[PDB]
Amino acid sequence: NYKLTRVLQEAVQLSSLRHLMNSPRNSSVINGLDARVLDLGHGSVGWDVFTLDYILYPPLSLVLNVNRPFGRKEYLRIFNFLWRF
Amino acid sequence: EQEVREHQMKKERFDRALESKLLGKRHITY
Amino acid sequence: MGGEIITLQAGQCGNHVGKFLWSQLAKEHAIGTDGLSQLPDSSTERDDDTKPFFRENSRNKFTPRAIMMDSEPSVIADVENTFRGFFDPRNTWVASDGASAGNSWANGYDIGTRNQDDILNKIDKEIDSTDNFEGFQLLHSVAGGTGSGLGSNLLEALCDRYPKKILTTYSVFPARSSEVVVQSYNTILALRRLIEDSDATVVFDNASLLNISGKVFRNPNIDLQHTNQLISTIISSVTNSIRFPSYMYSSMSSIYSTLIPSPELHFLSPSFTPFTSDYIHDDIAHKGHSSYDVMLDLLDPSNSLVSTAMNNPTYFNVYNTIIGNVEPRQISRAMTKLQQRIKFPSWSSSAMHVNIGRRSPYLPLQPNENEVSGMMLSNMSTVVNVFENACNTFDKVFAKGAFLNNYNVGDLFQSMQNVQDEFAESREVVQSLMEDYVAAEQDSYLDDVLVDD
Amino acid sequence: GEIITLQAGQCGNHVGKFLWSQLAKEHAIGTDGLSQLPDSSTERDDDTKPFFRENSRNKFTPRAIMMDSEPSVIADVENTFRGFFDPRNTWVASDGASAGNSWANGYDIGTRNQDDILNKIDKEIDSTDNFEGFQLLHSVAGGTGSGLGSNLLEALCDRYPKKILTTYSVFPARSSEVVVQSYNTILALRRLIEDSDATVVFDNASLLNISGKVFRNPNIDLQHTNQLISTIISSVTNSIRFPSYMYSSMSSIYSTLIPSPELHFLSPSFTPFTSKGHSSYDVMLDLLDPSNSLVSTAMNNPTYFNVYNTIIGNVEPRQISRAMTKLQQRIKFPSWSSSAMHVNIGRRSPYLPLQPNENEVSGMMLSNMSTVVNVFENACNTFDKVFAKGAFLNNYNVGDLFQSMQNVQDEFAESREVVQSLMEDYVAAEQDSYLDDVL
Ligand SMILES: Nc1nc2c(ncn2[C@@H]2O[C@H](COP(=O)(O)OP(=O)(O)OP(=O)(O)O)[C@@H](O)[C@H]2O)c(=O)[nH]1
Ligand SMILES: Nc1nc2c(ncn2[C@@H]2O[C@H](COP(=O)(O)OP(=O)(O)OP(=O)(O)O)[C@@H](O)[C@H]2O)c(=O)[nH]1
Repeated sequence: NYKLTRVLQEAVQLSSLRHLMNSPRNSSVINGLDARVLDLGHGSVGWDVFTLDYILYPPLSLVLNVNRPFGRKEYLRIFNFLWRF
Repeated sequence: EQEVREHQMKKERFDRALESKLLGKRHITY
Repeated sequence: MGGEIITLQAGQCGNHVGKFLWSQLAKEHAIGTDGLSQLPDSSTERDDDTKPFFRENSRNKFTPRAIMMDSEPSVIADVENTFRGFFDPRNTWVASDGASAGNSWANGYDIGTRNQDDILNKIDKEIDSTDNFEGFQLLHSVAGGTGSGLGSNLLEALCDRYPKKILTTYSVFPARSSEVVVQSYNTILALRRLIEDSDATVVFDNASLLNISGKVFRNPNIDLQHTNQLISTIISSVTNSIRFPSYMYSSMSSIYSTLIPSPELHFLSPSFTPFTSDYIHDDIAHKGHSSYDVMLDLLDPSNSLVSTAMNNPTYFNVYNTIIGNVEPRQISRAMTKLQQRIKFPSWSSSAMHVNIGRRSPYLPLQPNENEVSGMMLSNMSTVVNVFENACNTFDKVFAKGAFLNNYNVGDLFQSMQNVQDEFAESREVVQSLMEDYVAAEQDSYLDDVLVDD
Repeated sequence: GEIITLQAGQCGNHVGKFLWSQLAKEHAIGTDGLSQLPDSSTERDDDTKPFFRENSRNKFTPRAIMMDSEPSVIADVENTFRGFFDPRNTWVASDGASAGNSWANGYDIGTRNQDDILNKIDKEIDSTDNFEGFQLLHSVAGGTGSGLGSNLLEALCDRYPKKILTTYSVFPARSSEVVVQSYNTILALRRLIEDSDATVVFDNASLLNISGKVFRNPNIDLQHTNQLISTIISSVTNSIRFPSYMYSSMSSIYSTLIPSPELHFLSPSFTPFTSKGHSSYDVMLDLLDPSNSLVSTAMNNPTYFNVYNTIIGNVEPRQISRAMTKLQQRIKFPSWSSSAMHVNIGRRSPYLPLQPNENEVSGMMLSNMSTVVNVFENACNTFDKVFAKGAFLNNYNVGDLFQSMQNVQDEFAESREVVQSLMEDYVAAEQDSYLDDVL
């Protein structure tokens, strides 16, 4: 997964979000994104085994709702549907 | 989380071992 | 799936269209004429994306990813002097071969084949400079013989040099040709290569261009510069979906997936509402139209940029892009009104497609009357009707073989019989294209695969 | 570590004057030789010791000796640099103006007045302790220059067998005098094969072409060519003159560039420069492109053996990595040799006035490929043609070469044979079957 997070950083650099990466505050906002993969399936395809795990930090966590382990996984299922499409 | 966690943990272990080997500046007196 | 696109300016008309398009893109993205971006490099947050079309040599200078190639150095020097530092002097190809020795397609093909190594080396240098790439955009300008020959040579090189890239072309057809024989010969010789290797082709008939420039402009006299301004605005509007990437269409491949049903049917018809970025754009706030009226104007024959000749036209792939503050209820109303007014083939249940783009935050905001504009691209067989004039000229002049002493030089064939055979082959190719179009206009085109499995 | 410059012929004198002016402007020494830097701060990051001897007056005398049969150019250089050079380090042979553009007269003058040059170089060596070798700069076309260069090369190899010798040989362009200058060129080349340790090639035609391309005036001057020679020598010696962490001696550079003493001819290139605008990736791309080399390539895909580049300016590692990947993809290396690509970040001189086009990172590159063999083949072919067609070289000789013309023809045949074996060794190393003795 180190090559995976390196590819993620390279994609962030290549995309239009390179402006947010150049801006220092938005750079920290992007670094707040967790490049964490939850393995799904046994020997499945690289697309299906892919999963995005995002972790908030205060004082943004007290306002924004994310895929918490004890929540409804609304963002998780929305991202899964959009990822299938 | 485990990646950066183990990275920082290895760094902290090395730092603590080096600080303990270097004369142990932490002390308590009476 | 979005990649960078490199612009190919060929011929005098192609170079003028490219210059106008680059000036329009500079005005949109606040880049200006000096090449240095008018916006400070500190405001890095940019909703647009100049990377596919501009090379970021520095943080404040956006060099357009474009190569100009022409035999007349006068227009190239004029463009370079007007746009000081905007263009790259290393991407200007003249070959020092002097002025064109006639308006023959063979001359252009020869001047392209002789210096094919130089233009290919320039393309390779641009490919080395860029990291991502998707395809080129060639400006044919088939009205000029040398320009059409250069475009055909570029196509015949790029097809087998980069087969993994999609190739789009823009062929500008004249309204009334001074020498119809030579101009039809050049257009047919370019159309042969367009059918052979080109993946997508957009036609631009000058009759509707002259009509629009006489209607919307105040001056009765029409100038070629603000005539090509219309084509450049069209190209900028159709590339907006990549420059300011929308949410549905974000790649030229994805656009051509729904715009091109098959490699044989790769000829579209454009239409645009009264423009707002042209010179005389003050008479636009007196119309007071909505998105439904914009769609009506897009579907009207008076706003098409090619000769309509609408005699029960058969549509195959109708697509539209609306730029501005667009309303979904009005879009649905316009779709319901157009699905009951546009002829659809009974063998395909596919309807017209609507896409909504975003307006530039630095472009001059227009009043609520014409703040929203629209572009429409329709796959109609009426392009073969535009070609029918050239085919009839070929059929009525090829009986004798006039002007044969001009196409014999330059090309690889100096004899008359070989040139006659090549012209007959090109005529057969365009006839087969017209037959395929008039067959796809019927329901038996899809039944051909139903009757045999 | 100290290197002594040797200015042979009028070309050598001109390039030495230009190089010393450039080095003075860089290290703040000026034309008067006195330290242009204030005496309040002595902390410096450069290295003027191997090139400048600092006296009690804090004046930096250039460690250079001028050997030429024409005292006029030496007197002109002295007039333009009054108070810079040492009159004791001047050698005019006390024979008046030059006469004869053949290698024979030059070698005879060298063998006659070798005692003076030997005493001069001995005094220059004994003035200090740390020594590594000498530096020669000459044109193989000039007869007296090539003769003096061959004489000094012979003296150095038979006197100091431990000091490494490097030379900068400027080959002539496509002109008329190549019918007789080719003799001097091939004789100097044979001498380099026999004794010299390192050689940097220069083609006058490609030099004039690059000069006319970079300059607005097409009437290129020999002074402009010498100025560009000064610039390329400064860019290639910056690594030694400003050593920070990696490179502090030319020995390591020549070890990583020259793999074998039989292959000791290097092609230089430098871009961009005048006499932010271009990133380091574009600079390395231009270096790879033949339109920025100081020698005529005349090859579609030369067989690169060993290359080494020095980038001057503030450079970041991502563009370096991208350019290195592109170079590994494009440049082809033999299947028996290594694909070594060395990059050295050279610091800029703070005591040097700002060159035009400021903040434009530049790059120099020394390569060992099949571009020198093309020029060598052209030179030896012209020599063979003129020799087998016209017997006129036996009319202008001096000393032993004039006593009998058969020995001259024998020496020329031997030089042709050794350069033929040399180019055969190059064309063999170009193939993978060269190192078949161990595999
Ligand atoms: N509408 C329009 N047509 C143009 C323009 N420029 C050139 N053309 C077309 O070009 C034709 C005239 O030929 P040229 O423009 O000289 O093309 P050419 O003969 O190949 O010469 P070069 O383009 O310099 O190589 C006309 O019939 C026009 O249709 C333009 O700016 N606007
Ligand atoms: N590039 C360059 N080459 C020079 C210059 N001066 C002399 N040369 C070289 O000198 C050659 C011409 O011969 P000469 O100038 O007579 O040199 P020479 O034969 O050694 O005679 P002397 O210089 O008087 O000793 C040319 O081929 C050049 O390579 C110069 O200023 N610039």
